[PDB]
Amino acid sequence: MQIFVKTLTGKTITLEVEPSDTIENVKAKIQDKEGIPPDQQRLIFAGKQLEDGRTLSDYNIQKESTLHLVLRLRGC
Amino acid sequence: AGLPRRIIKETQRLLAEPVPGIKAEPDESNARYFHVVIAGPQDSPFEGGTFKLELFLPEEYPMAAPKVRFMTKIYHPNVDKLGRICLWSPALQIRTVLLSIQALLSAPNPDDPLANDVAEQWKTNEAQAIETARAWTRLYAMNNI
Amino acid sequence: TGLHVHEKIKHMVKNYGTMITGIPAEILGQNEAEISVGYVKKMGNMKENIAEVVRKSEMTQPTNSAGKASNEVCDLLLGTEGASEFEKSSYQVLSGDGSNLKGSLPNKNLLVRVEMDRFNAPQKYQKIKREEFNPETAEKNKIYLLEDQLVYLDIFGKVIDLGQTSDTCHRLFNAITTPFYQNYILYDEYIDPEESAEEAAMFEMGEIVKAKMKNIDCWTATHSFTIFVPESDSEDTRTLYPYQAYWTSHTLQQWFSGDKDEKLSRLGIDGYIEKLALLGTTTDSKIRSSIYGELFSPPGKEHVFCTGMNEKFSPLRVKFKVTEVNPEIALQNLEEVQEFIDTNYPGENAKDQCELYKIKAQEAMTKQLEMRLLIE
Repeated sequence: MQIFVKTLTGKTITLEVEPSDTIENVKAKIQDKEGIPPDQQRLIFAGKQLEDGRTLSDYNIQKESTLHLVLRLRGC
Repeated sequence: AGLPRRIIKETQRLLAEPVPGIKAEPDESNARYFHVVIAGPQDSPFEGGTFKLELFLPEEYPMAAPKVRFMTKIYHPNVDKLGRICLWSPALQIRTVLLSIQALLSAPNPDDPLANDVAEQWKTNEAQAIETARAWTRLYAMNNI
Repeated sequence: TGLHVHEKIKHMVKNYGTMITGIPAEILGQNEAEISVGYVKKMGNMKENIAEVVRKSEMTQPTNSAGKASNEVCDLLLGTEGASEFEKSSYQVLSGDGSNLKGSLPNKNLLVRVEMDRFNAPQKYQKIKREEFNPETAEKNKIYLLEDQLVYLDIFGKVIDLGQTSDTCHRLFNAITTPFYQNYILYDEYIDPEESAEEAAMFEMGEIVKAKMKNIDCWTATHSFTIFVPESDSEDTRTLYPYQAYWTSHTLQQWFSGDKDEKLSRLGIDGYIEKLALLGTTTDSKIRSSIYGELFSPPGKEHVFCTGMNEKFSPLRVKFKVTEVNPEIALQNLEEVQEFIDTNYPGENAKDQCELYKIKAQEAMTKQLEMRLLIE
């Protein structure tokens, strides 16, 4: 299935994924297309942070969902 | 029912081989709690202070992280008004945590991701923040035995 | 000249931060509103709920992702088409003492891009019955001890058999009997194999996993940066300038502001490459941790960056690629960004221009959120 990963600068990245795919697998697909190390990526879906050890399925992410690739970490 | 092997043996090594510059010993009543004393590093704004921390080993330890809180009041970007600390691999251990807390005192300048009020003051008015940390050190971390 | 390239991008990043991408401030505000609409509290004073999220937003502070910083530098020094060509070419693994990168730096204006990987081998295990094992929902990057098989479930959720016999696995499974150690870590320094059958089985399983992991690809990219190596009139004063951001620590603006590019430049080319090569070949975490700190900490944190919980326990590997930089193209890209900023965000100094850009971004974010969550 296809999902869209959108950035703050207005970039949209289209990914071919399976619902079983891990968040880490999504970040490696982003690395393949944009050259960003998965360790220095944050993913957001409908207000919620996507944690690496989880799957797309853990967040009920279905076909043609839009994720946000956040590239400024903030926390505390 | 009682403590797991891991905590018994790690506590023994922690008492036999303490972290240099750090006092850490289990509570006499509940061996999952540790009373910690860290000296303010020389040349830091915390010089002269001694800082008491409580460290707690949750039932999930080491598969979950120890919980840690300053009991001494301290002006630091990574420490809030409750003494909670902002900073987990179950391959790590208590001494690893203590080393990281000590390093926080040696290099208090805030990392970029921090956004709390003390971190912002330390970032925008560093000389004033340092003077404030020294005042709190003298007020709360000294005459504190 | 190449040195002018370095001074200009440093000056502009220092002065302008995130504005270096030449994105209209209203685009950032609108995209941040899209990202953050779910952060706004649904009850109470919604206008006040919106204002809180906008205040807390940081859409006009620079990226601190090292990969985004590298993309920014590549696009500016190479142009969009040139950066796209650079990305198409392959990474080379840095050799043992860095000789292959040394022999790839002729005396021209050059841009290096580095991708560093860490070896993210499993540290956890658990027992499980075959009928219970669901790789989709099971904890990832982890060893599973079944009654008839030993497997590794990688970060992508693929099952990898570790080549043990059913007899071996049955014994190991039934030797680990304490409830606490059903789900635990490998390589725990506090077990004593000579004290119990369980501790011996845990150690034995750890030795099996360690040997199998030697031939399993556990590499995942952890850091990214670029090195500008300008043309030098004499090869004896040829210096290099590393550029980076770092996720948990700092932006490229702060890197430049603290002059760490210049500090690392004082090592010289051979001195820097030799430290980078040792980082990728050393098997000692105490050596690895120091060099990592020296090279990649923000200025002033070199001695604490990789201490305690951040000790560098895992093998690293350094990969690089090199391409030539046309200073006229680089300077033209930087000047067009400067023209964009001066046209759309005019001001007496850089600080005024940055504040104007920020106020405009906050207003765009506010208007979009209020439009979507209130009725005028």
